[PDB]
Amino acid sequence: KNPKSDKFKVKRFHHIEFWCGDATNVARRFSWGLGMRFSAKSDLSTGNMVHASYLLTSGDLRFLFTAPYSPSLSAGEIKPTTTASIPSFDHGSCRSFFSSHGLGVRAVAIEVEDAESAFSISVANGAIPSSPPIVLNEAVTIAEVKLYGDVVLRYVSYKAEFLPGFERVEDASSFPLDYGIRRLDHAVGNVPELGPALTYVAGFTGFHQFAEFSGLNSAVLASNDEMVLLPINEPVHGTKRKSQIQTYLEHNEGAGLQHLALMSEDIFRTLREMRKRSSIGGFDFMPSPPPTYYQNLKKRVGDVLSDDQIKECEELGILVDRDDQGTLLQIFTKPLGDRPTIFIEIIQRVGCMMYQSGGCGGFGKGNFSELFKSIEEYEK
Amino acid sequence: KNPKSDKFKVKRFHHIEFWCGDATNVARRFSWGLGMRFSAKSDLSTGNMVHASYLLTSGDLRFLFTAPYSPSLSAGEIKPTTTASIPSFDHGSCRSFFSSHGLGVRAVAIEVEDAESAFSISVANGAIPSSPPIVLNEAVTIAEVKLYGDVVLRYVSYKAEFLPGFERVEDASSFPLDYGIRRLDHAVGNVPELGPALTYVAGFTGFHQFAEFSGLNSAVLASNDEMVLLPINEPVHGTKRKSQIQTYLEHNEGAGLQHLALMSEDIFRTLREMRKRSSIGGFDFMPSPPPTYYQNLKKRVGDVLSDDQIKECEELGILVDRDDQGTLLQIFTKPLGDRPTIFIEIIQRVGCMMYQSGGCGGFGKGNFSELFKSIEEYEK
Ligand SMILES: Cc1cc(-n2c(=O)c3cc(Cl)c(C(=O)C4=C(O)CCCC4=O)cc3n(C)c2=O)n(C)n1
Ligand SMILES: Cc1cc(-n2c(=O)c3cc(Cl)c(C(=O)C4=C(O)CCCC4=O)cc3n(C)c2=O)n(C)n1
Ligand SMILES: [Co+2]
Ligand SMILES: [Co+2]
Repeated sequence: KNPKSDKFKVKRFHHIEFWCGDATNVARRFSWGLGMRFSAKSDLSTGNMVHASYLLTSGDLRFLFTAPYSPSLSAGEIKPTTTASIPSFDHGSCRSFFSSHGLGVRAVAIEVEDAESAFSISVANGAIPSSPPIVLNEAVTIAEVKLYGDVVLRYVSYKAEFLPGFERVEDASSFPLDYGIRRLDHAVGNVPELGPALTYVAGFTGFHQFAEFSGLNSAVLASNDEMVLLPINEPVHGTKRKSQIQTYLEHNEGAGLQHLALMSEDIFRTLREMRKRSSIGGFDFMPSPPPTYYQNLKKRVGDVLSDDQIKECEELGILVDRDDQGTLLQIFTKPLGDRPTIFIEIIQRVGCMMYQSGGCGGFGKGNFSELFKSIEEYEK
Repeated sequence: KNPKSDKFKVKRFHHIEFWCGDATNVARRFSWGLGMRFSAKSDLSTGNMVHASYLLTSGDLRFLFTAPYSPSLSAGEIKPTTTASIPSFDHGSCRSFFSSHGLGVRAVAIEVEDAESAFSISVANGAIPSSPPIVLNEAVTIAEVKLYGDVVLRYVSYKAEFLPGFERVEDASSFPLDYGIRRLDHAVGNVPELGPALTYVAGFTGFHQFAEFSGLNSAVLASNDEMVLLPINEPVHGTKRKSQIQTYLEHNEGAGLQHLALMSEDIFRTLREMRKRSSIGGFDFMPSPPPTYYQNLKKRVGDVLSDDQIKECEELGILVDRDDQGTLLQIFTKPLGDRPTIFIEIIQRVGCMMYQSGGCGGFGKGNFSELFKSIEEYEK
């Protein structure tokens, strides 16, 4: 069921912002590992004395990487005279975030019709304000409320290219890498307690629970057209294997964003390209599932993928799950940084065509039991 | 003249340690951009609950990248019970260093006969102690004294592979990249005042002044065989163009390491390989000198390089300088991180064969006047 209860008009995911200590090195690593192009910048070369911010793009996906400069560069400025292109930025907040959590997502940004109204209605419905609405160059309005931990939900609205104060990057420095990644599919948070977190977020957004079909319980909030998907996990304590959610919470120093799922238009091409670069600066992937796994997929998705393609999943280590209206191809990276916290999922969805409706195939929770049983069968 | 006044036996540069906020992303970027292999690690997977440290190697060059974990992971430990593989490490020092300077070199490490004796003699001769000698696994001794700013000189001695507590990296994760870089040639510091800095360092090491042949005055300290070379710069104020040393000091929040010079066995191959990767995750280089420059090199080094090779310097943007016993090929990267502070030099030296003696060709200070005059001639 979809009651369409959004308390304000939401459009799509807009960008994800990482808070870093050195934006350059993280952005260059991500660009090479994921096949994203350098498209915009705001830094010393553009007059920004406060923070260095670099934008990577692939299809509709926008990754922003931001780090603070020395506060001494901007000590004469006041908020009305700031050279920061993102007015919510604060040196102390950013250094406290990175020293506390290490590399991670600070903002999940969604585009809305009216960011000032979204902020007002959100806070009137229980949202804890983070940064009030500010209008940038009479063109864009941005506002921020708390989502979970030190992660914020950022509203962006345009009257009528990223943000004012950002410059398009030189053609020479902008190499057109592309491994087929096209858009953000969902962004997932880990919290100690699921109930209060859902009640809080669903309370100020009006997002509804998206129904689906080990180590965690979770629930998915979705916007009216179910294109903005915000799952949340909590641990389950007292099992044989320690919950990966609890491990996250300890190493992250509390709640925060667990994974980003990026939609590919050709998950085979994406994973061939990413795996080619794993040991030369890119991303490592989860251990591949036992042979027994792929020996059972024919009996479960043999109607959607040919024998050639299931052996292509074989090589790349892709997992496949199936709901009632669609099928889901998915694979997970190892953690993106030093700590066992944030990672990335690559996905492709098959079915549910009207365009494709959101969440087609679910989030792969059937692969929990399938992988467990398959580990046992390979042992035998 | 070389008085050979070293107060203790010094061998060679051993490693350079960068203090980072995320060691993984910096190390992966550097490995791809410079062609260095992942050879050793100390982190959660090796039992280190304190810091993540990754070692890159190319020839004899060793780059170490270290970042702190959450202090909560090791809150029960005391120094006698520590799981840190580098006992000098301190969470607060590391976070204070990175928030103050951003990405930069924390330690310049040289191998000595006896690190405990080097420390004692150094401090008896004015060195400010940083970390007393500690013997690791009855096998290696390390000790640290202050060099300039928050950079330390690290003594390492072996009784008889990097350090105890580090593990060799898996063959699958260790891809054998190599662009021809072979060893560290010199490591250069920027200070506000040259006199007191030289007096301090020469005072506790016995290093002597290595003689050579705009915006700075500098001086080079050298060990007995002149294989450990430690230049130091200060600004010259009151010129037309603002001194790059003063710019460094402002953006770095004071003194620190300015550049690392890496010797290549084939600087043409190194720069073809590095420039191929500049826009796909590697390093950018200085703007190439005007055409008039290469139109004058035949008249100055035409005896050492052929017309084919001088036009090969043409393409790659290599500079060439010449002293009285040797010739120097050199080129500079853009800054390695967000701030206009640390950069890298690639060099190759020609001449002075007995093996090659150190400093053969100097440090390129003749290229200052040559580039100025060449900019004028291209304007004409
Ligand atoms: C190996 C191996 C591998 C897995 N494993 C996982 O850990 C695993 C962890 C996560 Cl966070 C997700 C996931 O994407 C998801 C959402 O986006 C929303 C609701 C919560 C949720 O689960 C899927 C996983 N899948 C499919 C999987 O197969 N297991 C259990 N063992
Ligand atoms: C363009 C352009 C380009 C340069 N330029 C520089 O900035 C420049 C800056 C430095 Cl720090 C060095 C250098 O390596 C060096 C030492 O290692 C020890 C003593 C101090 C010293 O100078 C060489 C440079 N060279 C050759 C050069 O050509 N100028 C002046 N203009
Ligand atoms: Co997911
Ligand atoms: Co130099």
